[PDB]
Amino acid sequence: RPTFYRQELNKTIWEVPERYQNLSPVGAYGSVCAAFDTKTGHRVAVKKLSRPFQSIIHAKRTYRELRLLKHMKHENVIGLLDVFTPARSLEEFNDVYLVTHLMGADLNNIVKCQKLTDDHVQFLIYQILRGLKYIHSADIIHRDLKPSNLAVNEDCELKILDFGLARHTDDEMTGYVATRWYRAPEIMLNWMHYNQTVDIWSVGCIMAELLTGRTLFPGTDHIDQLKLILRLVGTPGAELLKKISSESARNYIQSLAQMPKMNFANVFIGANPLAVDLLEKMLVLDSDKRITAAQALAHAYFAQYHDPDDEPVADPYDQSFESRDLLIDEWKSLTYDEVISFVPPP
Ligand SMILES: Cc1n[nH]c(=O)nc1Nc1ccc(C(C)C)cc1
Ligand SMILES: [Cl-]
Ligand SMILES: [Cl-]
Ligand SMILES: [Cl-]
Ligand SMILES: [Cl-]
Ligand SMILES: [Mg+2]
Repeated sequence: RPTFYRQELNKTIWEVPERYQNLSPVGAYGSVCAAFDTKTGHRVAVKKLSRPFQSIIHAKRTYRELRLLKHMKHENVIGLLDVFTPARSLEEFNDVYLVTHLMGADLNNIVKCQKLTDDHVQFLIYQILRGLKYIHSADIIHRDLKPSNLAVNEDCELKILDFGLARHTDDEMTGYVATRWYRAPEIMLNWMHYNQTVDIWSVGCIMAELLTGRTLFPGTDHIDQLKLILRLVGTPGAELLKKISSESARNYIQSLAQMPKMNFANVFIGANPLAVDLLEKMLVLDSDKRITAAQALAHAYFAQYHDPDDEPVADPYDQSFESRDLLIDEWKSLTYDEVISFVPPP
């Protein structure tokens, strides 16, 4: 066990190992401090979870986040540098701290403030798809891909962060909000179950924005956004309509005048024809027909970065706990076990 020291920063007590120095507050899930890690020499983000075991839903969400972060070991995905508690036994266990690499800019900071060449777009989207190939190979769905969840450094290197933990609420998705602008239309009103093709829709929305500098579907509400989407990609054809099982979806959809898919070369004026072709393969209304991450890596648009010997897959990830029903103390004890079994990376 390391030695811990205590301090109060903005009305919160932080009790952390001596290896973490120069804590500075940075920003409902918890409070975050930037710090210097004297073991690894990295600047890190230290998050103290708020009330991690207050309810069954909260205790299970704490376990979910910790299991997910412990699993991710990929250059283009946020990983777990450390996890700790000041408790010396399960019986006094109450607080959980998570440590990750500190992130400077996100893709928002860059999209708003840079002139991006086609070469910049190629490299940024290539890295998203390389990380997504890894995530999807473990049968994980991110669910919340958007520019503020992509970290980028001065060398244009990118990491995916902030996995959807089933945390976003109804009010968080209401109105003119970036929280919803990147979500696939078949899940915006829960007409279909979540599946990994929804992440590819989000990548298409991000790629379009990098190309034009503008949000692709900046809807003022769920319905306005659906209208923007259907104008670009068309209303459902007969083949897709056969597959639509939600009666709610069918009733409303059939009230809309039919529209053809638009010509993407007239929407994304001046873009590389290969980037237009890839966008057409991501932004397909029928999610069965969307390109996958593994398929997209072999698209000609990435010819200068694609290396099939350096695009690795993940160890299998056991998610059986998601269908399990336990008490608070049992979720809490499973979380304690994962804290004390953590082994740092090399
Ligand atoms: C592919 C698919 N499979 N099953 C289903 O129930 N619904 C599906 N797609 C679907 C596509 C679009 C829409 C709205 C956005 C027009 C709804 C369902
Ligand atoms: Cl220490
Ligand atoms: Cl504690
Ligand atoms: Cl965002
Ligand atoms: Cl596992
Ligand atoms: Mg975020």
